[PDB]
Amino acid sequence: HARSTGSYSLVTQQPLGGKAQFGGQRFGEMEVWALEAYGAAYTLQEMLTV
Amino acid sequence: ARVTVQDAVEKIGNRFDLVLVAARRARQMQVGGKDPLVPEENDKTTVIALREIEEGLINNQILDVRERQEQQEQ
Amino acid sequence: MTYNNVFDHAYEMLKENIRYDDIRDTDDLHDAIHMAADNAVPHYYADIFSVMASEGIDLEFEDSGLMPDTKDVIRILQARIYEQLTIDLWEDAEDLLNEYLEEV
Amino acid sequence: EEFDAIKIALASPDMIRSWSFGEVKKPETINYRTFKPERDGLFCARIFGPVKDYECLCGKYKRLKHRGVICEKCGVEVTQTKVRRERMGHIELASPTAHIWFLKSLPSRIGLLLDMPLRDIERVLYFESYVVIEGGMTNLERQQILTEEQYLDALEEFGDEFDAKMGAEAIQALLKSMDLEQECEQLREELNETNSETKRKKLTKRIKLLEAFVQSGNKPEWMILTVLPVLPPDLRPLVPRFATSDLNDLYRRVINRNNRLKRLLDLAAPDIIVRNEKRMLQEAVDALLDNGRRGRAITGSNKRPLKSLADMIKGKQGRFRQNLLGKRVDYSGRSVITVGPYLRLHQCGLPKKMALELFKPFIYGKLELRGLATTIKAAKKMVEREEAVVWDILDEVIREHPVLLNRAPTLHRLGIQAFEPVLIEGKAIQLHPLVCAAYNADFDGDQMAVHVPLTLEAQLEARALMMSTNNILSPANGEPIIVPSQDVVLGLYYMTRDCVNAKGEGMVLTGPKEAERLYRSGLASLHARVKVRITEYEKDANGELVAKTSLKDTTVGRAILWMIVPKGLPYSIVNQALGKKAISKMLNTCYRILGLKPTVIFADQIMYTGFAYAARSGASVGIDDMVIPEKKHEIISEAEAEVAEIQEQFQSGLVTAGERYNKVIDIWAAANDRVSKAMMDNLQTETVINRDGQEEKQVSFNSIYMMADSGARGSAAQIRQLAGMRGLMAKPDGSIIETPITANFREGLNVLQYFISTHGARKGLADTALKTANSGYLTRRLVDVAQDLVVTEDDCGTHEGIMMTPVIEGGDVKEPLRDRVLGRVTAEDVLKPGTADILVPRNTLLHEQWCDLLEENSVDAVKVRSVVSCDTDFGVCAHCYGRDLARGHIINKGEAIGVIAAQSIGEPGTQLTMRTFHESSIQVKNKGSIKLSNVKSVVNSSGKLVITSRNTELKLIDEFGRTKESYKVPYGAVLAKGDGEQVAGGETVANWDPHTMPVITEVSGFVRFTDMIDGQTITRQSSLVVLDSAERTRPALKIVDAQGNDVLIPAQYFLPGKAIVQLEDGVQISSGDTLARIPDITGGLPRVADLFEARRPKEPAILAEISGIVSFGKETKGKRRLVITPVDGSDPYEEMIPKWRQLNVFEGERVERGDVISDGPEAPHDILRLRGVHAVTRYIVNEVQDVYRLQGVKINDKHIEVIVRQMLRKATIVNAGSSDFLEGEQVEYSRVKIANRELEANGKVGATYSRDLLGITKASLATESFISAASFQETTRVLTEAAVAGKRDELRGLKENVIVGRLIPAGTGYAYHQDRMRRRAAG
Repeated sequence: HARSTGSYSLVTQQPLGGKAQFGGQRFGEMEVWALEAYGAAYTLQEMLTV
Repeated sequence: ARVTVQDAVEKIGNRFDLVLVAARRARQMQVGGKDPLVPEENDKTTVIALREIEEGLINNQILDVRERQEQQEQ
Repeated sequence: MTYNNVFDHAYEMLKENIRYDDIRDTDDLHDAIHMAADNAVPHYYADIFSVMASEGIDLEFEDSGLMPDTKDVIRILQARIYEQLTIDLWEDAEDLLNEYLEEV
Repeated sequence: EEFDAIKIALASPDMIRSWSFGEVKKPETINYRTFKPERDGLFCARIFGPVKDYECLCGKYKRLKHRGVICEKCGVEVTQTKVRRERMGHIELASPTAHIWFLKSLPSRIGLLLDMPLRDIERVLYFESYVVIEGGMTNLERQQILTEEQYLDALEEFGDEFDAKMGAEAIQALLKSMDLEQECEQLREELNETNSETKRKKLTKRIKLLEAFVQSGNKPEWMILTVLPVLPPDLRPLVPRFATSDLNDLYRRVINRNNRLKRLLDLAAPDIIVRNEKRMLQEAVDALLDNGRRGRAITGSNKRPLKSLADMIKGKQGRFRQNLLGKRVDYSGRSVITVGPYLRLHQCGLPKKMALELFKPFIYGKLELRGLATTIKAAKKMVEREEAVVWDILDEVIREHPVLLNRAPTLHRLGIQAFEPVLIEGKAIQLHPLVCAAYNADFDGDQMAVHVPLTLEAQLEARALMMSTNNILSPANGEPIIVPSQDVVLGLYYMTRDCVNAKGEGMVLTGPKEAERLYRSGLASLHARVKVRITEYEKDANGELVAKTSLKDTTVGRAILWMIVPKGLPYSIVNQALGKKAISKMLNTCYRILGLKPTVIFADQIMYTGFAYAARSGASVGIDDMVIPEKKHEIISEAEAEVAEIQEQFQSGLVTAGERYNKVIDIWAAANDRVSKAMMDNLQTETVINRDGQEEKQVSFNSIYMMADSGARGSAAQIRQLAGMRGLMAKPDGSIIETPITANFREGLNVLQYFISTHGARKGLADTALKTANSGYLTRRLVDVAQDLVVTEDDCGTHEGIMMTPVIEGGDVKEPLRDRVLGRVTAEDVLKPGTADILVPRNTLLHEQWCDLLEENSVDAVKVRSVVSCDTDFGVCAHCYGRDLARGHIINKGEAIGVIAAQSIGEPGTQLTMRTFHESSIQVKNKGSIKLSNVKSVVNSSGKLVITSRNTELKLIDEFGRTKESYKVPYGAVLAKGDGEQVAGGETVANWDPHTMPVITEVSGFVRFTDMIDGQTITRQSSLVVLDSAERTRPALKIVDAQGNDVLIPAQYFLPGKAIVQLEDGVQISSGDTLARIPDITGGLPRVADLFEARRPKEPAILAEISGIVSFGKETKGKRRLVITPVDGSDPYEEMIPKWRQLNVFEGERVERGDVISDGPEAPHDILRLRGVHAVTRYIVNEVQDVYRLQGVKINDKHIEVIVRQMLRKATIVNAGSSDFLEGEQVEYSRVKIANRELEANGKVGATYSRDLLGITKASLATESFISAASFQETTRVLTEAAVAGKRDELRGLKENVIVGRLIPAGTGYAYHQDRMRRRAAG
């Protein structure tokens, strides 16, 4: 599954994932810590806002 | 093409400010101010800026001089 | 016996009852706290007076409705220790309810 | 509109009264008039906004062409999200308001301030006719609780000067009149007046809570909740069904109770029914705010409420409730793993079906710029019809773009790596074979995730900071990284294996011409003992190549790989069999010499030649490849005969059960070791085909021996398990079952033997099933304890160093010194190979040249400019960590060292098998003279010198200057070698058992009176025991010198328990005699989470001072045992021990501040307060490293040391401080105040030093801020304490900038954060 500009839901400002082609793993705190450990976190700031 | 930036780690003493230097170079390379000296073989403007940093023709000091001479000519 | 070992055995029996019952809600946690303070009581009289002699306890209490009216001293002391254990197991099981849900 | 600090507290009610609007009185039903709920009902029309682009709330004015008009029916305006901060519903309701911050949270704000017990706080409701407000002629207390009849009597007797209210608003009538500035000073004077157990237990902390509340600057009258705040429906989740497990149930309950209250207050109802309606209104309101309050048990479905009004901030107590939960990130996907071994380390693949919609706006922008698609609809017609132009744009974009790949379980930092995509037919991504084992993900159906970085700086950090060509030397391990397994090592082992009888033997030929000869015909790859041309380059100057040529004896495949080998490398790494360790050390040498780019290119070429020659090599196993040993059945028959004869003598009656058990263990171990040796020496020399010698030992052509000798994954245990016997292995403990199992995979197994095999397999799977919760929960606490770390200093400047003493035991070193030299930077006191000089100017990096310099010197241990000690008073510095990442540069400021350190602890502990399976002399293995250091030597009359001490250390200078032999002798041993006697190794120097620790006497003379009794201390069937402490329970004192002399002219005479001492009374023996011979679930655990919980040992040790003379009285007294003779006598300080181990404090063990281990391991509380910080730190690091070397997984010492530094929080400072009297104070906040006490030069302002152990779990769940340390916490009890205390956060922690979201101070943006330092301060 993959989704670039797919239809979003109003529940906590995130897509659902089911019933259609919506990709993206649920970005948990472990991958937050993996981005926090190594080089920098501009990728985190640009993927948590826009 | 632009695998490792180890030459800038050897030249410039830090590699974390190197990212800010490379972004400040790449935005000026993609908007305007200087023609690309490296031809577009298979790369974009940020990769050309990173290769120009890897060749050793730009750092924080050269970009500070460039920013001051662009703010002076206005 | 001391207050710390009796309290450790108290929330040990409480967490064993939680692992046996699989309790998630706080309103179902409170009844387990009351049943665990009903459990884990000492039958040695010297240990009962050693809980009253150790630290972390006061003579005056907040509620007087749970204080019985009889000539038995051990019933009044057991009610006071039961109220203190319910309060302390609530205060140190509010975190344990989250800890058990975060273990498994 | 910027922001610097975030402070949450209870604001003034005047802003709520200025925002007083709304009509939420009656619960009218939802009508379908204007496609939305109407006025004065469910979802009343007051606080609505436009549900479409531009509208009114009725079908009225305020079109988009006109702005700034006050509405007719409502009071809303044209603009959005600014009126909504003013139009909120603030209606007065339920004057007996809820005080759940005193109910749900454990401290009480309104209760402890007005001197109100918790039972009265729980009994505010169902009340009995008011509380008397104080006045002029009032007699009773202002907070006196009376009944209804007593309040009626007080009302009819008081009369004048009495103003009271009906409900619980009267307390508010006190709090409106509370201008109190007197009672808190009386309470703090009462707290400083007396100090006992009735003030420590829940009075001191609430007194300090009132002290923090009165000094916060906020008014107590701001705590009055006059109105009920109503959230706007536009900001709440909109629902026009409309009520399906949501807020609407309690919403309509509260509005219905409000309607009943207003109706019975307008119709003048009697007091009982309106009292019932007010208590039902309060039961609605407090359940609307915070559920439970230790009552109102949950029924289940919609008849009982589920989501309250404050349940939006936390609906679930797990991991995803409003605290920045896992958001479904767009421009991403999920993909299935395979492998394509035809691209470089920088190149990878990506499916066509995913990548057609990962770059939609890029293709749209290129179609707009090239001038082919003038509109966006034409761009859709070009993309979603798949014309060749968007295929060319897709080929242009995908060729140069970084794409992140990661795993959905990500417990390493190596999981997120950027690569370059390639259009590959199908819809499954491949994973690069030098990446697959780093993710710890086999090809068993695991699923990866694909991410697309979208900015300039994100692509630059993906191409510069996070890929596989810049993550080398494994910072989670500190060991070699990725050399492949089972294919590349197999191919490079087959093509470089020497063998006799080659086709066309002994050819002289150049380098590349062997590939010319091999490809056509008539040449084998084995090619032993042939000298050909080889060109080897060396480097001696500053990166200068030396052109050399040579004639060397080698094979075909080694000389073909020599072209694959780059210019400057040694030759001795080629002549071996080239197994996995040989390729690993070759990669280590080329990474050490040639840099990073040549070793990446050379590892790429190793991958190329391995997966290109694995097809040429050919692996094959079959029915004849498994070699059956010809001597197997004879060994099985003789072992069965030996076991049968020994069990015949067992049932005869000569052997006990445990003796039969140990005999079964070592005899079946000898049996399957004989089977292993039989299959080995029948497996070696099978091939005898040769030339010119006609008999030669040659490596066999079987595959199993080649995969065993390769050493990639094939070990010796699997080798003896396949062709030999399986063995004897039990389920619970992995024990050896006495039933004979002599099966083989070549024959048919028995039913019960395969049943014991599946016992073992199911027990192993039940042991490996623990790895989920062990790894998922520990790393949570390990990262959450290391959140507030901002590295911001490069000039550290410390004086106290750490003595790096290794854990060296035996002749050969187990943990060497070379791993401790690299990384950290030593202090200014290190020495040359010359004697008594200096080596550093105090700023020198340490790697292989300086490692050789610190190896050739004569020193046992050096001091290190390092962590925790004095900390520069500005962040954590940089010389404590040094270089542990892929780059050899110093880790500078602004890098998250602690987040790397937390994930580098139990990386693959995972409890591999059976919870890591959990002499009678002192034999030496190294030569050198033995010099007794810190050993009380007592001259014995037998001619030897016994050891009457417990500490034993020795420095050895034989080949290296560092020591290689310590051999800590237990207390009470007989040393067979004197002080200064040369030993040759392999000889017992101490003729005493290490399991027994007796007490050797110090003085000769007459025996202390310890006369026997029948059955108390003696056992009769010299060998006449006089004292037994373990049987009676000590009644023993210091013995005399000769007859009756005191011991004042140059510490207690001891005897062990349950022993028969051969020395009787009246024997007059000399000094130095030795007394009698009589003196798994813990080690299987990883032992990491229990140290973070600050665990308690079983028995603590005895602490004393320099005056450490000990003595004992009778057996027992009125107090506890062992009333201490030291301490008390010079300084009044007593200790009480109910029961512990036997006392071992004597004259041989010197007792000072920080006493040695006497009765078990002492807790690190007193060890940190009394011994030191670095001693507890090194002890914790050595214990964790001992557990990890028992497991078999090497970890980093710096990471464990940073974790121990994070365990050092929550100290209690000295009482000579400013508002400080045995208070738990932050350690960093205490060491900020060093300069304030130094400039003022007063000991009353600040304390001297403090350090306490107090738990890492408590330090991780209670931090400086309230946003952080709130994931694994309850949000309400933290927010109420933050609102009462009035504590801000200043936006500095890492978790704070994760949850809120700013320029994070870790990484490349910290300088941008320092731009904020250039923005606020002097900007």
